[PDB]
Amino acid sequence: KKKWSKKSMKDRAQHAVILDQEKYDRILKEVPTYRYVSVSVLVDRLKIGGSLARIALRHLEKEGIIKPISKHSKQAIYTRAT
Amino acid sequence: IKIRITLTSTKVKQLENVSSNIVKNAEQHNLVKKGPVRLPTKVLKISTRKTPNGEGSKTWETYEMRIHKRYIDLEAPVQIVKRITQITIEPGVDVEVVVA
Amino acid sequence: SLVVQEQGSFQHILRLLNTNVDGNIKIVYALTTIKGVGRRYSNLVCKKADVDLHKRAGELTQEELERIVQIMQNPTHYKIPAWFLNRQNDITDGKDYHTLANNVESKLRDDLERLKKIRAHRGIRHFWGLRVRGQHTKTTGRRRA
Amino acid sequence: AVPSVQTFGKKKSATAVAHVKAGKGLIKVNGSPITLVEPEILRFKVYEPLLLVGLDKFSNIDIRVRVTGGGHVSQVYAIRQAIAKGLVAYHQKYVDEQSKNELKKAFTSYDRTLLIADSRRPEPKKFGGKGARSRFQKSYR
Amino acid sequence: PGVSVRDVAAQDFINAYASFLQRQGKLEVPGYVDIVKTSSGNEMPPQDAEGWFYKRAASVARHIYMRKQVGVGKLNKLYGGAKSRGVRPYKHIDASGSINRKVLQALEKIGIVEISPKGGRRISENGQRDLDRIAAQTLEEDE
Amino acid sequence: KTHSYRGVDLEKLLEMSTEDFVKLAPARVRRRFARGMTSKPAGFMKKLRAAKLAAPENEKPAPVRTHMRNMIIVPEMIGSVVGIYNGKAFNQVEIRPEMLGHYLGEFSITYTPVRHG
Amino acid sequence: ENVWFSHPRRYGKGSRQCRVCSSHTGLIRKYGLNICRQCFREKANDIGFNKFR
RNA sequence: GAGCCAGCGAGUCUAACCUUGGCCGAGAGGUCUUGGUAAUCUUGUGAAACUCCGUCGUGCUGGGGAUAGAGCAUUGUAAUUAUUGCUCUUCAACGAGGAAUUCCUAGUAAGCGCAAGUCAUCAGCUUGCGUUGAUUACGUCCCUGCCCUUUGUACACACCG
Ligand SMILES: [Mg+2]
Ligand SMILES: [Mg+2]
Ligand SMILES: [Mg+2]
Ligand SMILES: [Mg+2]
Ligand SMILES: [Mg+2]
Ligand SMILES: [Mg+2]
Ligand SMILES: [Mg+2]
Ligand SMILES: [Mg+2]
Ligand SMILES: [Zn+2]
Repeated sequence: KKKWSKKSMKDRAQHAVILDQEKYDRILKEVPTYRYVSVSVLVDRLKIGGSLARIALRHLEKEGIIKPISKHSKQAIYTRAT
Repeated sequence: IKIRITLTSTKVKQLENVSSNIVKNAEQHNLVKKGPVRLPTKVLKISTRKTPNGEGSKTWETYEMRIHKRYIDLEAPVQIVKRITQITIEPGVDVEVVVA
Repeated sequence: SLVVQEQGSFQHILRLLNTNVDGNIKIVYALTTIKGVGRRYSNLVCKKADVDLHKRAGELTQEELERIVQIMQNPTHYKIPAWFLNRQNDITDGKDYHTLANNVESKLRDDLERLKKIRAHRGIRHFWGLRVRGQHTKTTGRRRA
Repeated sequence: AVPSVQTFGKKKSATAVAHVKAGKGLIKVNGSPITLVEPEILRFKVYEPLLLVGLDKFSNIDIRVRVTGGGHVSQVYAIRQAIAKGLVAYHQKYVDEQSKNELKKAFTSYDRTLLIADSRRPEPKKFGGKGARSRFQKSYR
Repeated sequence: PGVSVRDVAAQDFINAYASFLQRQGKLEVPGYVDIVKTSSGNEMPPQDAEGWFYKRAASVARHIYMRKQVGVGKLNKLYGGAKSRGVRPYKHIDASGSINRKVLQALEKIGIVEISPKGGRRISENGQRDLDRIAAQTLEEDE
Repeated sequence: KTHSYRGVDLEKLLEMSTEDFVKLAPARVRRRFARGMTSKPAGFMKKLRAAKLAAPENEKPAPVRTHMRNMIIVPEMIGSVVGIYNGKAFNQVEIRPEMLGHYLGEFSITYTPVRHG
Repeated sequence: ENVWFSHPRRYGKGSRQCRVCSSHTGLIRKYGLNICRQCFREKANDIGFNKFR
């Protein structure tokens, strides 16, 4: 059963699924000093899912942490309040 | 009275001078008329393989048939209606009259 | 808008119908790990149980998931329209079932055994392991085993 | 009667007929305003003819465009050509020829297909391939 | 100036009019709702389960306002999509007939749409009187 | 228990009717008796009654030869041996009660399985 | 006996045949002319079908 | 979920084809009427890709839907080696593919559907038609073919001589 490929796996990190106190103030304290805020940066620096990233993004934009540039679906583009 | 002449041939040049001779013979008898409405020409296409067997390169072939259809609407007492359709019948051109 | 502190009751694993359902996903997609329930059915039970479908599997209350499993195991008594069940109008009992987890595997072997026991054509095709739905076999499924 | 002209813009199969008459200045596309044309990106494409010449030449005329045929992005290009030609036709008939030429030049400098229809037509499909140029597959063994 | 249904974006007017439906609470929703999936080509039932009859009703209300008359056969073609036929190529497949016929019956009850001569359903003058009024209401929201 | 075909047991079904058996039949069998009143069942069933009498108990009857393999196994034929034509031969099959709602064709294979060796 | 020529011929390839050569294969049923594909190609010019493109 | 736009075409009478609209049904379908021998009616063939808002959140995963089990319908004299359609369930390989190799120069390639042909039923096929629409080149004989010139020939059913 020769296959003529190699087929190595990957590391498959465990990004957080429900949000708790240690994640909550961590997003509260470091969404400033982010020049550009989106779903994918929040996944990479905070280890939360796209679910949490999209809902938290909606959360901040009414109360005040991040300013919007563009509110198109599947791509949210956010800047800092200086 | 509202009679209507409809032409449905495939030969365009036979059809036209048939249609022209209807409308010109109308005007010696001075009848008001809807001048010929030309409906969209409809093409009957048949796409077959050239070969009788199934060998060779797959060359197809499209035979088509164009049908031209015109109608002229006329209002006339009976004697002109008997005269106009009795003459100017050209072979391969189909003429039929409907009233109202 | 709604951020919510999840608490210490949460479960990374849960057991319904003898299967280790993983947590950390939405409840309807999570219960599809249990055999005999697929995405359509899973939506209807959690709808008929009046649970918030937005929740993850690991955070749902103890009474709610036992309420869910009752609606799965007695479906048509709780107003499921019963052409929605998989094994309806059954060959011995006459009544509409809905096999779950092990029943699906065990009852599938049994009705195979009838066709093998009466020597019906489909049963003999299963005993050889070949196709039974009238497929061509001259090229496809070549390295099946 | 009332000063009015009638133009059309085209694209691959889309045709948009435009009635340009003298009015108060509203520019409607299929009974709906010009700001409602659904594909959000190319809406900013249909603003550009009036955005080129300035909105001042659209105060005293009102525009109706009726759109049929083709597809979504083809319908957009037929709309913009119809209003650009309709404006240049209005200044041809009523206003002097000076206003026509400054109108025409600004259009024709920016994009030539605002006034001239694109002549690119579909190429017939040929037996032996899925397309007009493509063939299906040659195999030798 | 006489604002109308044509003068407002399709999305937000349908959303606003459907919310008018949810508050009014008088629609005669069928009863098989949240069990059906509303198209034979569809793969799931509507994710927004607690409405979507009100969404569909607002959607169908604007269509008779635009057009002259519709039937239920037209609406199934409009709301149908491509059915992924497994390993075969896709195909247009019509939507669930009951869903269109019932909401058209349901809109008859509130008095928006009526029967038409020459067949089909026509917007009544009650329908042509309140759809404008939400259209006035929904278009000053951003102003 | 003994076999109850979809909740109806042997004490009714061995002689209840052909016609109420189709009330409990699946779609295909209901469709078959929805349309079609030919005398091809008629002649076969009368010869079925003949073969039952000439057998006593502790005799399985004589195998009745048929061509038609599209005849649904009705509960009237339960307990007989039928020679089904598979294209060149007549195959011996006993009609069980558990082979109800099937055609005769499913039990006389039309091909000889390949071996490659 | 009555059993001769008794199988139905209401639909299928057995119901139709070329009006010229009584063949079953390659029939052309468009526009109701019902001539086989090799016989139509021999008769297309005098029926009125021509090649243009 | 919401928006929402083509073109090529086919269609019954001494037959029952294209089917609008109303009603029943989750569906596939059933039933009552109607229009059409057709630029008139199906039919704006409201096609799909697409567009806007939402759930998913790198997981062989809500990717993929093969292979199996139960029912409900439709065509047909008949559907078992499941005709086809619908529902529910089961939910495999496959993580972009070695040596090899095909087609192509602008409304073209490629994506995406629809009609027609075969057709009682059945399209993953073909013939056409539209929809969305690139990159690259505007060369050369390097490879592979074909043609020509010069040349040698003891060949001429002609180098398989
Ligand atoms: Mg060959
Ligand atoms: Mg109206
Ligand atoms: Mg079409
Ligand atoms: Mg399986
Ligand atoms: Mg190479
Ligand atoms: Mg393609
Ligand atoms: Mg030499
Ligand atoms: Mg020699
Ligand atoms: Zn012939």
